Amino acid sequence: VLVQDLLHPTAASEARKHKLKTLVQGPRSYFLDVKCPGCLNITTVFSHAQTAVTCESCSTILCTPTGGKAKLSEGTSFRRK
Amino acid sequence: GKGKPRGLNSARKLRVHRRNNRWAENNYKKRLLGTAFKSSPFGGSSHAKGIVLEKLGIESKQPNSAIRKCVRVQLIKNGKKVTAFVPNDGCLNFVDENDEVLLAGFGRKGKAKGDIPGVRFKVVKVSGVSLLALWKEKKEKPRS
Amino acid sequence: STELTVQSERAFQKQPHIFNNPKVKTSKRTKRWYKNAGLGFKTPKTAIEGSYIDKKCPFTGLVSIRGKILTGTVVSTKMHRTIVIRRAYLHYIPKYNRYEKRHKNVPVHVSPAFRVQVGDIVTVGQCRPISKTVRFNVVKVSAAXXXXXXXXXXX
Amino acid sequence: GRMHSAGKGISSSAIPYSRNAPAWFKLSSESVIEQIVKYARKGLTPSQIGVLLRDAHGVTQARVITGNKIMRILKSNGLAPEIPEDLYYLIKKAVSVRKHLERNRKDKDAKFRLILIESRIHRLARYYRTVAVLPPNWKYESATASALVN
Amino acid sequence: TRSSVLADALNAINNAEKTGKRQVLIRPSSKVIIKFLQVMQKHGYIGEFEYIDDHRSGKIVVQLNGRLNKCGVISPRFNVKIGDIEKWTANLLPARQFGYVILTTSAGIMDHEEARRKHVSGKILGFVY
Amino acid sequence: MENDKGQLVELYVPRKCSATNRIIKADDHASVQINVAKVDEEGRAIPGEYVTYALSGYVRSRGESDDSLNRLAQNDGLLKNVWSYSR
RNA sequence: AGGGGAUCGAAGAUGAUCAGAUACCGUCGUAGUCUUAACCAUAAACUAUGCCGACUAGGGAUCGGGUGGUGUUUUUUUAAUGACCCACUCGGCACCUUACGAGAAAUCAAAGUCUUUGGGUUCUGGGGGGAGUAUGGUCGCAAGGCUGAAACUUAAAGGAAUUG
RNA sequence: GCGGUAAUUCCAGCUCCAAUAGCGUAUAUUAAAGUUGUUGCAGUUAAAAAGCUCGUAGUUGAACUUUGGGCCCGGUUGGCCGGUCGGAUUUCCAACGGGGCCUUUCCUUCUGGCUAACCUUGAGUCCUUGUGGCUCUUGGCGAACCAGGACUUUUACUUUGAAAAAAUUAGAGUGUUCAAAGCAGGCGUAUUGCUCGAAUAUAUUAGCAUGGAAUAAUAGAAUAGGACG
RNA sequence: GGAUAGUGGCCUACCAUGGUUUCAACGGGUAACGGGGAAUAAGGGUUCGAUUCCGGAGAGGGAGCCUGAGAAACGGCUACCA
Ligand SMILES: [Zn+2]
Repeated sequence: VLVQDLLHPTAASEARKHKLKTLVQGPRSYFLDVKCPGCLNITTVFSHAQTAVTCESCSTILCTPTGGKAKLSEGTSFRRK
Repeated sequence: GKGKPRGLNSARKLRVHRRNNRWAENNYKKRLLGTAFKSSPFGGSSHAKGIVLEKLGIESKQPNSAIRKCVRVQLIKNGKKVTAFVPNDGCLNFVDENDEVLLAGFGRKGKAKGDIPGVRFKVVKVSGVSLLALWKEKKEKPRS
Repeated sequence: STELTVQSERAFQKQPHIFNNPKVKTSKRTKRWYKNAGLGFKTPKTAIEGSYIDKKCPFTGLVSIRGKILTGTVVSTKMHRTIVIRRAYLHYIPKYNRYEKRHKNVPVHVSPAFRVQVGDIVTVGQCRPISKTVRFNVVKVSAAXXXXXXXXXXX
Repeated sequence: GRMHSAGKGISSSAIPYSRNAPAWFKLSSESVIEQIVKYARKGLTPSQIGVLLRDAHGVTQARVITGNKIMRILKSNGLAPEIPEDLYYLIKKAVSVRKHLERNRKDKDAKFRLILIESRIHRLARYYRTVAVLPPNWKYESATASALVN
Repeated sequence: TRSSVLADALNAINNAEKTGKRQVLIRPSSKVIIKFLQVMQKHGYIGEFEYIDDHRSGKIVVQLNGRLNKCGVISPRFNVKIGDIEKWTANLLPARQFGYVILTTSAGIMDHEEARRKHVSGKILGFVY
Repeated sequence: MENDKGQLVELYVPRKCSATNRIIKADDHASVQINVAKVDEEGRAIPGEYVTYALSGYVRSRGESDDSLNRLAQNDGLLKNVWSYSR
């Protein structure tokens, strides 16, 4: 304060603020491949559903949406990127 | 920006809004509406001359306590009637009723002068000669 | 404006003196007269191809384009062979140092050599008085119909 | 801003600097564009379709993998609707609201909200009509509004 | 809504100067702002600024020294008829010997002085001292 | 502030804060001057030798003089780590 | 214009009181108060503070949404749910402390960034009284609403603070 | 605000002050007046935010599209010298602009009328070891604007200029003895003329003419009813 | 078409239904002839201009017209009102 680095802000507190208030804005939403042992085939899913996503060929379930991120369907697993 | 449209094209709004606001300037409202010609006992003229109707003695406003000698005058130009003070000491002596005095303002534009209520005018030239030359001793009152 | 009939008045509609002889066998029927107003205003194809008469037509009539040459937006097309255009402008007021929006509606004669509608920015040239309020004549339709076909429907 | 309320909230979508990529993305434009038009035949709005393709499918944004925006795809394959999406849903709401009022005229608030919704409608359509996509005559009236949806 | 960005940026630089800071996060950015700042550093009331590129309208980071009292914008970009530049500088400039009025001419966004030499004129942007 | 044929005129070329470059004038009794001893090898601190700083009244009141010391008197050499220009 | 009419209660009638007491106080109680259908369009309708935008300072709360935790508490077998804790961030109704700054002051996160005077835009005001009066116009069933002068008079009116 | 018996304001004496062939007064006007506020007012409590929201006219309205580099040409100050009989110009040399360049880069476009301009050169040289210099016709620059055909997105803004009665005004010269004025006048050979003037400027909006191409509008190819050939 | 010295709803005949307007039409006011100009000096303004220069209008009011190159003249005529 009175002097700092606007061009180079510490990642420690660049990740506390808002998605639009950062140095150059961007999303806090990740994509993840999601798998259920019912099938041998995984499914790409967005972390904030809105739409209750269904699986591959097994019409079972994957996620039911919420106020933000999607709750996952218990007996499943997931991996980012 | 406190209201006033600052745009490069709002000239009309600004001059109009001017006129509008200008009407709350007393001397301007007066100068346009007429007043000086409508109202006002003179013609808007600097002076006006009339006939003395009766010699008056006005009790003066507070906290002053005396009697201020004036005359009621009926202007020759327009027949309006106006009570006007006679300045200096005496000088209500020089007048008499039924004469021909020349009246002027009291340097206030309307507005009664001192403690003289409702008197906005004064004597400046009675019977033809100046009231001053009469109160000193220069000139003397014409014929009758 | 005009359209159809051409000969549609109590008096015969003929261009002055432009005589053609019935003895003289013809394929053109009536011999036609035209010119060019000058000032690089290309005398339009429809003026020479035309069949109308208009003696107030700058290209095929007996008037002359001279003086001021102006342009404006078309606000009115109702009166026959004459329209009303609105030239806008800004007036500089020094006291407030600002320009204020103003306009003027010039009445201008339009030859049946044009196809003017309301909106077509247009270029007119001063002439003689031809009427009570007419001192100009349309001499170039700069616009078109303002992308009017662009607003259509489906398929 | 926010017009018909002085509610100054901020709640959008922060777009990545990555106008290209996802880099972790295989497939092609082929697949996902077929997805778009097919879902369009299924009868979904560009917003709906975008959300769907963004969740169940692997499309962060369907403007980058395919150099064209969804509604433009729909227009391209001849799937565009009578009026744009936003004007449609505005009008639709206005119609349901109106019905609510004609079910009880004692609700002043409802009349307020109807005035507002309709003002919004008229402004919008004035824009659309400025840009040739709403026919130069097109206007909203209730007595053709309740028909306009169907 | 944001009426004139140049105004905002200049107010940001100014509040920066006053508050005691040396760095100014200004947003958004545009060619006009750039040229302004460019004729600002050319006479050295600021250090150097860095255009950071969000893929939208932009950002700028102005490192200033503190030689600047106050810079401003004449928002109604009035037209200046070569005789009127004298009047404007006379208006908002602390003295003849320094401080410069900056304006937009058909010869570019230049200070009153360069404008005087080049013998060009136009609308007015603001001022620096 | 010189005159005609060169030559200095106008007395008094005032101080200046090291932190803000804001001019320091007479009635600002809130300003300050900080003398740092220029010490020598192992222990001793040479008198008649100071790293002298100046911090104007504004900053002193704002309470940035501390941070302006960690700023100035460290990249002037006489402190290590402590303050990072990135925040 | 119907309904309804408990309650309390302009009017009015009364018992008191005071010199007087058409009041204050008590008793009676019309209208009103509730309501549906239509009017009316004014309140100190007040934060006595136009709206949109940017910037300028630290703090503990709390409302609403979200995020982050091998945090507490609930046990069914470890969870899952649910409340609580801490952190962080949006948008709130608020306070606290300070003053860079502002004001005539009281005070003010604006009432700040404003003679170093220009982001955008709407509105109103120009000494006091006359007077929200007169006149015209429009609205209303009415009461009244909007629009709204002048003649004349006047050296003050008024604001905030201090000591008495 | 003074006067109701010691009146620094009244009636006078005396003295004194300001202005001076003039001074008072009444009315109006301008300044004062940032009390009309574009510059530049004010509106919590002193005058003054419409009870509230919509919303047409009006005012206003995010950012982005030829940015950057290299080469020449000649005009004006200003700097050490002077090459001189107060002022002259080369170049040593920075400063400050303007003209044309080539960088994927219409300038309306054909059809020749003009070519001044050079990648040209034809013998070389007056002459500093020569790219310092230009007289000099034959393969060889389009714009330098012509005359004629053929077509052109519209603006605001600014620039220079033309067109612009005199009196007025700002202002140069001239000693009406001075001044306000006037445009006179000044010189010998004053017995047979000599001669300088009677300037310049403002002349702001609109029309014309032109240089600019930022700022700010505008129009364009999406049912391609597009672009060139 | 007629009329003019000639353009023109200038007038007539037919025909059409158009023309200005909150970017303020139309109407009212003016103790309003317009301009060159003038008064007031930071600037921006404000106020003024019947009046020696230019342009217009009238010759108590109105209309009409003779003469003539030119007048709807008035130190011209004609009629009406005062
Ligand atoms: Zn599955």
